[PDB]
Formats: sequence, structure tokens, C-alpha cells
Amino acid sequence: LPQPSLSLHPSQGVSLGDTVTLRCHLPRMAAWVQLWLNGTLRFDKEKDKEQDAAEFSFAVTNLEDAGTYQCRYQVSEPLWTSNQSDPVELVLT
Amino acid sequence: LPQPSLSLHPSQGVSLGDTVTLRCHLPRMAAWVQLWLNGTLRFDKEKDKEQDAAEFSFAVTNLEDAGTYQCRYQVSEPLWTSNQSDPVELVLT
Ligand SMILES: *[C@@H]1O[C@H](CO)[C@@H](O[C@H]2O[C@H](CO)[C@@H](O[C@@H]3O[C@H](CO)[C@@H](O)[C@H](O)[C@@H]3O)[C@H](O)[C@H]2NC(C)=O)[C@H](O)[C@H]1NC(C)=O
Ligand SMILES: *[C@@H]1O[C@H](CO)[C@@H](O[C@H]2O[C@H](CO)[C@@H](O[C@@H]3O[C@H](CO)[C@@H](O)[C@H](O)[C@@H]3O)[C@H](O)[C@H]2NC(C)=O)[C@H](O)[C@H]1NC(C)=O
Repeated sequence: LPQPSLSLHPSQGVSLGDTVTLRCHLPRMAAWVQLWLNGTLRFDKEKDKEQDAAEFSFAVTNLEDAGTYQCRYQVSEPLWTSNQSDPVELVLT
Repeated sequence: LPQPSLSLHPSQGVSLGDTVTLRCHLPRMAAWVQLWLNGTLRFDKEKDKEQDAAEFSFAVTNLEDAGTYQCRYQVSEPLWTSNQSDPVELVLT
């Protein structure tokens, strides 16, 4: 199970009220993709087999949105999970 | 996707230092099973297709172990998630 990689856009000068996109890149298999913040699961979503990535887009609405983002993915046939992606940091303001 | 159900043993007179088992009952399909505490993911693990349940057994090590436990399960073929189980409350002492 290949380690996913995570990108953040925008990554510089992000402020409250801005919308950010965390794009989790993984293989073209159907999978449940998770976004983790500070070592705790924040969001998950389905990624159809044909997609190259799952994207988590959200508004920055408070100071606790800052921190260390990672992504992980899982399949049930076989019963496998990836390791966490290398981290990407959301720094506010 | 049938809603899972969760049991807790022991459920009465539980104290710090005791070991509890949260047993998540679901169908005989291979699946990733999650244990959630107070609406945030705590643990996950694989459940082999032949198992009737995934069990999360852990020691009660602090007061923050108390609260509302639920379980959820997911498969990637098809890309489906259950709803949360009805809640079971761990009450300490
Ligand atoms: C993920 O970890 C982040 C990095 O530690 C953490 O970042 C921030 O969280 C706290 C809580 O909001 C901020 O501290 C507050 O700052 C305000 C303004 O000064 C104070 O009024 C308040 O009392 C408190 O000190 C930190 O400034 C901030 N740190 C950084 C680098 O942005 C996230 O909260 C955390 N997110 C989670 C766990 O969901
Ligand atoms: C999941 O929700 C639980 C129910 O709200 C929560 O329960 C408990 O959490 C707090 C934090 O430890 C306890 O309050 C503390 O009590 C000690 C002893 O009096 C104080 O010294 C301390 O300052 C603080 O008030 C609550 O007593 C307790 N409530 C119950 C019903 O057990 C869990 O913390 C929470 N678990 C999570 C989010 O991981």
C-alpha cells in the first residue's frame, strides 16, 4: 500500500475566512480517504477508483484550524490501510 | 449497509485501572471498524469477513475515557459507510 501525499493550496498568507484545499494523492483504486489534523481524524470521504486524489476543501473559520495535516487511505479488499502522508502545516495569517 | 450495534462489558462499577471491551457487531463482510468517543474517532481496526464483531479492549487510564461510545464500519467495494451505532455510555466509578 503506497504512502499517500498531501498538498495544501493556498499555503501562504492564509487567514480566517479563506477557503483551503487539502488534496490527497493516491493510486487509482476505490478507497476511503481520511484527513487528520494534529493526529486526530477530521474528515473522511470516498474516492472513486478513477480519481487521482480526494480533495478536502473547507473554509478556515477559527484559530484551531491551524496545525499539522496528514492523509491516510483504506480499502477492505484486501484489508489494508496506508501510513499517514508526510505532514503539511496550515499556518494562519 | 445495516447499522452496527455496540455493547460494553463491564458497564457497571467501572473504575480507573479496569479493562473494558467495546464489541461492535456487524455483518460477515470484511470491513474497517471504527470506535468513536464523544463524536471523534478513537480507534479503528480490521474485521476479517468471518468475524461477527470487532472488539476494542483497552484499559481505563484516565477520567477522559468516560463518555459516549459509538461504532461505524466501512467497505471500499462498494464504497459504503454505515451510520453510527446507537450510543453506549462509559460511566466511571
Ligand atoms: C492543532 O495544533 C495547532 C498548533 O499547536 C493549534 O494551533 C493554535 O491553537 C491555539 C488554540 O486556539 C492557539 O492559541 C490561542 O491563541 C489565541 C490568540 O492568541 C489566544 O487568545 C488563546 O487563548 C490561545 O492561546 C495558538 O495560537 C495556535 N497555534 C498556532 C501555531 O496557530 C490548533 O489549535 C490545533 N487544532 C486542533 C487540535 O484542532
Ligand atoms: C467525553 O465526554 C465525557 C462526558 O462529558 C467527558 O467526561 C469527563 O471529562 C472531564 C475532563 O476530565 C471531567 O471533569 C474533570 O473532573 C475532574 C474531577 O472532578 C476535575 O478535577 C477536572 O478539573 C474536570 O472538571 C468530568 O468529570 C467527566 N464527566 C463525566 C460524566 O465523566 C470526557 O472527558 C470526554 N472524553 C474525551 C473527549 O476524550
